[PDB]
Amino acid sequence: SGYGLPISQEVAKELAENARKIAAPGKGILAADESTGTIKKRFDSIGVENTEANRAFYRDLLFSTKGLGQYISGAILFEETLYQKSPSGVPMVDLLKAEGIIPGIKVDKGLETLPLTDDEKATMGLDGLSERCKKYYEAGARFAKWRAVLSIDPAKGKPTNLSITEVAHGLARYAAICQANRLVPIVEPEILTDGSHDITVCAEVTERVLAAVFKALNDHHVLLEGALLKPNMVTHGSDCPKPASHEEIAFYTVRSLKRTVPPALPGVMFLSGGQSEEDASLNLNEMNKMGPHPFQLSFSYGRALQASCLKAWKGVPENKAKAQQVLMERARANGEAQLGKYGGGAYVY
Amino acid sequence: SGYGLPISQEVAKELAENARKIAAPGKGILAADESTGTIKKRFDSIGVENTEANRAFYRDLLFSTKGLGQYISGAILFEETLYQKSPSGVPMVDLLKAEGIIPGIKVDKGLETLPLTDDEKATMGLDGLSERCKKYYEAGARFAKWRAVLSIDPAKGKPTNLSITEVAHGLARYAAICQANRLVPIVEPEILTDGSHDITVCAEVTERVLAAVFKALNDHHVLLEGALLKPNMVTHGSDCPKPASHEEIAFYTVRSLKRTVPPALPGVMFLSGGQSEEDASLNLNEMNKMGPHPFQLSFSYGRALQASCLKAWKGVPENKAKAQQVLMERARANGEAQLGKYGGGAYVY
Amino acid sequence: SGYGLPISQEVAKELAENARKIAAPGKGILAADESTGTIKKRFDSIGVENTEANRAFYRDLLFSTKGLGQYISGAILFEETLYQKSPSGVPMVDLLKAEGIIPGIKVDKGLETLPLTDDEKATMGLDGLSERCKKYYEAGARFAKWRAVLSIDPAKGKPTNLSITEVAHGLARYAAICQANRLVPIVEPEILTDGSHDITVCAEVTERVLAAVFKALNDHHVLLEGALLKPNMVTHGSDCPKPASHEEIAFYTVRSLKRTVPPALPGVMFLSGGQSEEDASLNLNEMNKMGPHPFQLSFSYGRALQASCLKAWKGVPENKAKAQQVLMERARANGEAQLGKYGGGAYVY
Amino acid sequence: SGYGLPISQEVAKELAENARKIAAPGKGILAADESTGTIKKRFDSIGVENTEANRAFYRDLLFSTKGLGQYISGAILFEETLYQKSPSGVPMVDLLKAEGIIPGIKVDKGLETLPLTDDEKATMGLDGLSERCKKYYEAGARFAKWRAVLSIDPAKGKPTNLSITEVAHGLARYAAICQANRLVPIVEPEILTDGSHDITVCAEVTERVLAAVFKALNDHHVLLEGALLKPNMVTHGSDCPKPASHEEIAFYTVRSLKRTVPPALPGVMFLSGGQSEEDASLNLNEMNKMGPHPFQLSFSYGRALQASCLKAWKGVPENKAKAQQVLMERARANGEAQLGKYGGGAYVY
Repeated sequence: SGYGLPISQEVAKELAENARKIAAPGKGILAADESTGTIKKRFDSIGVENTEANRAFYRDLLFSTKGLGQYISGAILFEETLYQKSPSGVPMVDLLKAEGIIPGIKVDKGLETLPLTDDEKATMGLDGLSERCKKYYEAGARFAKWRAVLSIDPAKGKPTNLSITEVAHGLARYAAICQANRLVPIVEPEILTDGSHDITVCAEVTERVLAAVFKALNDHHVLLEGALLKPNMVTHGSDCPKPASHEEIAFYTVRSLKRTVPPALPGVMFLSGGQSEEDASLNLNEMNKMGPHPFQLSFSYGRALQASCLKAWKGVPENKAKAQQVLMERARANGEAQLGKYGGGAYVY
Repeated sequence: SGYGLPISQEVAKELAENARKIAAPGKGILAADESTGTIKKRFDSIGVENTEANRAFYRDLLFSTKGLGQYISGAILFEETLYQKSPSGVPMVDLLKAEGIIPGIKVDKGLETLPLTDDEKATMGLDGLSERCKKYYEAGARFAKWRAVLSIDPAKGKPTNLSITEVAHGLARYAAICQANRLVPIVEPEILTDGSHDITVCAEVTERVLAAVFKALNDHHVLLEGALLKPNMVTHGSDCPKPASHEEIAFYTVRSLKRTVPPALPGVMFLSGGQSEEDASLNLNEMNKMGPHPFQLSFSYGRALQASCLKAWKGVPENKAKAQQVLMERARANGEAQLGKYGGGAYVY
Repeated sequence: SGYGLPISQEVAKELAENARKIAAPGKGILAADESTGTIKKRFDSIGVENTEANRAFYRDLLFSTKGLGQYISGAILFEETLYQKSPSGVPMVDLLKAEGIIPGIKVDKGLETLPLTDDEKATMGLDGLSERCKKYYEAGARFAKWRAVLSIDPAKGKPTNLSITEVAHGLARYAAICQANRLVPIVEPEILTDGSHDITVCAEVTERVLAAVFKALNDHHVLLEGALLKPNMVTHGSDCPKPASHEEIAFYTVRSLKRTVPPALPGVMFLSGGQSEEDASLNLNEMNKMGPHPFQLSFSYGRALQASCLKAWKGVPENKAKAQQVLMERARANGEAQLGKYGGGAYVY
Repeated sequence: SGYGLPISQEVAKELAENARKIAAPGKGILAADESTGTIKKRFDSIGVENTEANRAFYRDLLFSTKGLGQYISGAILFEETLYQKSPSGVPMVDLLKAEGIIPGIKVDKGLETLPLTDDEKATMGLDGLSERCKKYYEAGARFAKWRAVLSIDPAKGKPTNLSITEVAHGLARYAAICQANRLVPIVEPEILTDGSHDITVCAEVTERVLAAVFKALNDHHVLLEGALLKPNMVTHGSDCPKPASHEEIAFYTVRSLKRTVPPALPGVMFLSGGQSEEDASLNLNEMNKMGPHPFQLSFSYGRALQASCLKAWKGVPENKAKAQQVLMERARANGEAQLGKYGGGAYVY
């Protein structure tokens, strides 16, 4: 013998069914799982102090947007928010349920430097993860998220073998623990845009990473039918003075995925990773003009769904409606991009 | 740096174009590349002595079948045949060209036991391979084939890690050498049916092997767009008294491929591996009733295309026509199976 | 680039110096790091309820044994004990320091089943490990311990690839984190004796595991000069009716280590793993009759140093002296075994 | 199950016994296995045309040196020479036997670029290797040699993962095939000195390579007791204007070996790799001043044993005696260096 025991068919069915619901046509994920420190930065942008009350107000503003569920299949939550009530006393999860949005929960405990690397990062959080997953399921979560980070630096040989090995190991362990507890795992191996590297460099690294990730997922007996991928798009580095064309980004991104991602995976939900709201919509749209694809190409956007929303809000309560309006504009934009039907707003081997 | 140099776009284009031609809808591969010893066994079945003249007569009988190219996109040849003339003096390759059938060449040098394994096999042939590929291209070949073999034996822990590692390493090296010489590599990791194991055991092993193979292909910078896979179907062991249903075989085979094979690969061309001619047609057909698929599911059949052909021939020259007729019946059967339109002849996680 | 940054020479020096102190000739480790649940079992053997007071009494009994430091270079502590005072109010660490015994700290958070394995175990504890190490160093600890566990079961293919991969990954991460915080890591990949397998089976598995472990240590930039190995001895399974001869155990154990352990490692400190006190002494002694060795072969014994000590104590305070006497008898026995000079008490390829 | 079958104890004994004979104290290997093209270069240095007669004359000059066997335990031969007779009609092997020098045979078929690498090399020769080994054993050979080559180029990320993986795979396959045929395999993963890299860079790469090599040897069931390592010394790059001190080279070389080479290996026989004759002697000597070591540190020198010999010969027959004299001077020099008793001639973590 020596292979993986059979997964529970009942569990597997649930996972696969929820994965497909999350990767529904014309829909994608709202990533609102900013940790206390990450949300601080977001609020700093608009001059708002990071109070529990303000966070509760803002997350309520997002999830109580009437009709949001037309374009948003799931919303990733930070632990605080999962157990939080809106200023009016409605549980955040109940707001989600009312729009038919599936709650998801971020479950990693952040980044820690790998000893004797040049500030390359391991993702922590496996300790107690299985128990946390059980509690989170009971609280209403049906999918999870775990963020690993890799840097490109040709001069420094980044990402190093150790980085890739660690990222893949952590993601596989996390994914398998999640599925054991009936949670669909979002696998997020984010290759940062930092640097002045070319898009073809990003393509090469993305391919190497994903090849490593999916081998590890297989090694750890992860059910691809009941999982999702949240990868970077393939782009120039953020220091490159010329943002690649949307066609170019679409071509290399799709290429990189098709070269590495087995098609049993139901959905690829891109992180926006610093892209403007409009680039993130156009790039996705351009990919889905190239369909049909073996898996759903959609979105799991944080900044690219909230940037204008935050700036419309400004911390002013009376700006709630206008803020919710702009969130809808962008949710609709990206839902349409999923179908390759977004008009726009305000082979290489 | 440290990544693979860019492939020649001109070479890549050729490979990708020829791979897609081979995996054309409604068409598949005739595997007529039996070595001298393997063809002996085939001829023994029908009481024919293995002479060069008889081999030339038989291969001519196959390739000169009028209208064969309607269902056969490519034909795998043994070296002898590639440089051989029909009894009438027509080069074998010219017969192929006349039907628009792409010539392919088997390039491995057979099997050798891995030291200190229980008769597990390495595939030999890398030495001189690159030079052979150049000559073969010039002779008209545009794709190649390399057969690796794995056994299932739960009691003996077969296939062992060493077996899988060796198979994958050899296949990747061979594939990359082929593409460097403008030949599309057929990657054949055959898991033998030997034993009384269940279909679910075959599924598990097939998944492990293919995961290992495609990781290795990626490591060796193989262009999936310009390659083909020739895997076993997922079936019960040959000693199991109950042949699995065609639906069951179709389901687990497709599942195993979708769980491991990135969709940039243009085609999966199944070996028939001992299956009757009709099972091989029905099983393929059942898979393509489940389409559309991310890659072409087709055939690269040896025995399942020739079994009745040989028995109709019997070594009798005057039986040439009848023999060619039956080959057409089966070529048509499998071409139709490719499209899921074969009528028949005479979710589990 | 892409390799590991240079370790701090000052840190490295400290680690290497302390590793050599721990693996001092004629000395070894007292493993007194039983968790709350493990010590319960030990106390159950002698009918003593697991109170904090009784644990403090017992650990004091051990560490306050006059002259213990002659044979004991280091003592592994559970967190509780590291921050604990004897019944008389003397800090446990001060008892150790008074005998010149180096304090060590167990830092793993125990075992958790790997999903979809047959109850194979991952070791948890990386989360927060680096911070814990800093605190532990400040409390006086200079080395750490992390226990991974593997099972042999030929019928079930245990240990599986996933088990070995996980064990090695966890050990390497833990080791590197430890060294970053100036703590010598004891690497403990314990292959359980459970089962009726032969000693030659144990030898094969031990070799495979250690090969995997030391490759991983190298991958993670662990300094072998500043680390220690705590492996199982190579023995028959615990269900085998015939305990192997001490010569046999010595031969295969040494063989397995020399086949896999690079000699920059200063010390191999065996776990006793269920062996009687006398077998553990005789087996070690027999190994060091075969010296000189490329590394120190010594002991890190829990049960094999305390078994008679506990039974002499019986929870009776007045039995303290007698209990301390027997601990000395065994500490001396194993110190002498380290030098191959123990008299006894009451080539295969 | 799933592990390696037991090696033949009779075969293993022979291999281990011959490995120890080759790595005898005060002795080392004469590497006279230059291929036709490599010997051309050597002869070009002294203005001698590469005729079969001249090659036979020169190899006779080497092996017929009276008393050579005092310092030379084995001599590596090219196939031609193994089946060659001296100008006087004495078989080359009989000259060796007369001095009690063990014949060895180079068995690789040279280097071939790995596709899509920057001219990184695979070693070819596995095809037919097992059969060649049988013939070579019968001809008198008792050990074999296989040369793999790696380059250091930080800017190009050399050696790449593919290079290391290939080198290790080829060496392991070759080693296991050799032992199956009763031949001790010399494992030669030569890291070229090309470049201006530092000695610490060489140390890091050497460690990575050897870690990979010995993991692969273990995976392929190679008997370390019956094998030898032929590694580069750890030195500055050949373009560095400052040759490292002999102490420095000795320290880092020993360090790199002790960090990666399990001590069951009987001998490390260094290649001279472009070093002057005197540096090669002094560097080895300096290492053996640091003894005792867990394995024999000795030599397998080609150029560093023949450089002056060739220049003394000049192709002039009458210079045979003088040429043989200088070969003895150097054989004695390196034999003494093996024991750390060579006078000279004309901790960092």
